[PDB]
Amino acid sequence: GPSCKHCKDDVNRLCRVCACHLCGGRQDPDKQLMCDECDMAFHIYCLDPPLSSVPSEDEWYCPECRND
Amino acid sequence: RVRTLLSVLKDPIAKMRRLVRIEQRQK
Ligand SMILES: [Zn+2]
Ligand SMILES: [Zn+2]
Ligand SMILES: [Zn+2]
Ligand SMILES: [Zn+2]
Ligand SMILES: [Zn+2]
Repeated sequence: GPSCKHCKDDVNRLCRVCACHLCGGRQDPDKQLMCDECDMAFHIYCLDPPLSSVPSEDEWYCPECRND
Repeated sequence: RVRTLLSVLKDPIAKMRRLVRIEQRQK
C-alpha cells in the first residue's frame, strides 16, 4: 500500500505532509485542522495568530490557500 | 466542526483517501 517518501508514516518521525504542516508533529491530532483545499494539517496553536479552539464551521482553509 | 487529523485517522476510508492523494503528489 502507499507509504510517505518523507516519513514512511512512521509515528516516531515528524512529517509536515502527513502531520502538522508547521511543526511536523503528530501530537494532539484532535487539534490539527485539515485544510479543505490542500488537505494539510495545522495545529491550532501552530497557526499565527493561534486559535484557542477548533472552529465551528463547515469548512476551513489554511493561510497558504487563503493567500493570507 | 471543521475536520481534524484525528477524524481522518479514525476513519479507514478517509485515511486511505489521504494516503492515495499524498502518494500521487509525491509521484
Ligand atoms: Zn509523511
Ligand atoms: Zn502519510
Ligand atoms: Zn504544529
Ligand atoms: Zn491549504
Ligand atoms: Zn506550506
